[PDB]
Order: sequence, then C-alpha cells, then structure tokens
Amino acid sequence: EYSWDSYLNDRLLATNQVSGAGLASEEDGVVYACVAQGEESDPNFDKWSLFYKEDYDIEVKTTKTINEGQTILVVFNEGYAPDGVWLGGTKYQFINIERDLEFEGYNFDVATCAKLKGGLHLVKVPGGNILVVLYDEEKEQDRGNSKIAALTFAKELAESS
Amino acid sequence: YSWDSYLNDRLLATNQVSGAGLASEEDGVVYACVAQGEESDPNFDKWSLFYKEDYDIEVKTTKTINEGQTILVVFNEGYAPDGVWLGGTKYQFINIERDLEFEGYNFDVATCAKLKGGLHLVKVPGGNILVVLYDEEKEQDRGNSKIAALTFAKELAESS
Repeated sequence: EYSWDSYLNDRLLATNQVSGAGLASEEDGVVYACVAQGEESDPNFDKWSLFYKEDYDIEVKTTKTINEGQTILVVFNEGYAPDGVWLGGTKYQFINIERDLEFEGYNFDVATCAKLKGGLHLVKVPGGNILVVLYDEEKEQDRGNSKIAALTFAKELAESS
Repeated sequence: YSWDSYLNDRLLATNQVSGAGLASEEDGVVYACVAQGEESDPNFDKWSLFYKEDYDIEVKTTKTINEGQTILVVFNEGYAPDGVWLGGTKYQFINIERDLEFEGYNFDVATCAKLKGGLHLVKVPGGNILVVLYDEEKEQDRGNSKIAALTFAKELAESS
C-alpha cells in the first residue's frame, strides 16, 4: 500500500509549495507517475489532465512584413498567395485563378479571393492595369455576379489599348 | 470627368459590386478607387478599403505535437521553440540552469511559466525527469517550488 502517488504526496506535495508533481521517463519524455492538489474543490477531478494528453495539433505564429501591393503582383506573376491577398488591412484568401479566360474577343487573367461574408476579384487587363472589385454578401450580392460585373467593365478597358 | 465618376457609373450603378479600384501593374498599388456608402455613415474614407502603409502581420502554421518530446527538447537543445506543452497547457520556456549544485549533487533544472503559474523540470541521474507544477492563485511561486523540486530531486539522486 505504497505507490508513487503516495511517495510524491508525502515528500513533495505535503509541503503545499507545489500544485502537483510527476515523473517523466528520460526515454520518451512522458509522465508515468504523478500527483496534484485537487479533490477539495471537485471529487470528479482527473489529475492526468495536467500531466498527460495524447498527441494533438497546435498553431505556430510567425511574423512577416507585408507590402500590400506585392501581394497582388505575386498572384498574377507566380500564381499563388501563401499568406492570402492583403488589401486595405483586410485579409482575403486566394482561391481561384483562371488564366487566359476568353470573354468576347479578349483574354483575361482573373483571380478570386474570399473573406468572411464577402470577397474580391482581381482582373489583369492589358495596357498594364489591374482591376480590383469588392463584393459583400451582407448586401445580398455575390462573387458570381460581381465577377460578371468585373468582366463587363474589363472589356471596356480592354478596348482601349 | 474623374475616375471615381467613371467607376460609379459603370460599376456601382450596377449595385452588384461593393466597390472598385484599379492597381498599376508596376507597384501593384491602387491609384484610384470607389466604394458604396452614404446611407449609414456620410463621413467615411474610401481608401481604408483599398490602401494601407507597409505593416507587419501574423502567419499561422499547424504542427502536430508530442508533449513528451517538448520536455526532451528542452534538455537536448536548450530551449523550447514552441514552448513546453503538458496536459494541453502551453508553458513559456524561461530559464535553464545546467550543472546546478545542490547539496553535493548536480542537476539540470529548467523553469517554465504560464499565466499566474508555471512548472519546473529537473533531470536527476539514474534517468528520470522530475516535473513540478506551481499555482500563484494558491499563494505559491516559482522560487519556493524550485527549492521544493530541487530538495526532492536530491532524494532520488541519493537512490542512484
């Protein structure tokens, strides 16, 4: 009637200088034995919740310095946005790009990005200009119609060269 | 006739778009832009949506973590790049003291913190690692807990 749970309770947890204590194997690094101070607040208290938990996934944050304009050039030049397209401080997720899309006699590269309850279109037109179109789902508009709206105006710009 | 006039007529008049701008293929910055407003709030800047000065932003990656490995990595490499993870809680790696002399025996002991608490890790010979938690809400602190951890560590070190 003496285990590890008893020994750490007597020589380490009894001082009430620790919240709990465990023993981890130098091999794998996982705790085989542990105690904690609980059961006074809640009888249904698992003290393994503190020392053990199976392999799960977590997010790691890095900081990168963004040039908003470059996020647009990289989309047409390279064909991706690893961090999304940034415009006016808002993050849009790069979804689709359709290269050499033919609309009424003219070719267009057109990209589509999404935000929460909205999104944007980017349309490369010749003469060296890019058309930017925003849409907002809260205003009963959508990407399909806004893309059509973008394409209709684009042809007009496309006529001037 | 300006740009804001031309896009208001050919694009926002369609009320299928929320706003529109055009970016030069050179720098990629919008020189001209329009948006739809004047109904809720008259005093709004329509550039807030299209332009913004070079700033810094956060990028998220996903990692699959094994908590045991996060304890080993502290001793093997000497810091914890992702913090030390135990029982689902992230502790921020602060200090590691190698070959600390406590009453005749040497110890490698690391200290980690979370909000209002923390933990100590002590490698003792014979191949065990001692893990000690402390909670500031229970009037405990890192120093006293390290001493308690260190003194108990001494006992296991004797049994080897």
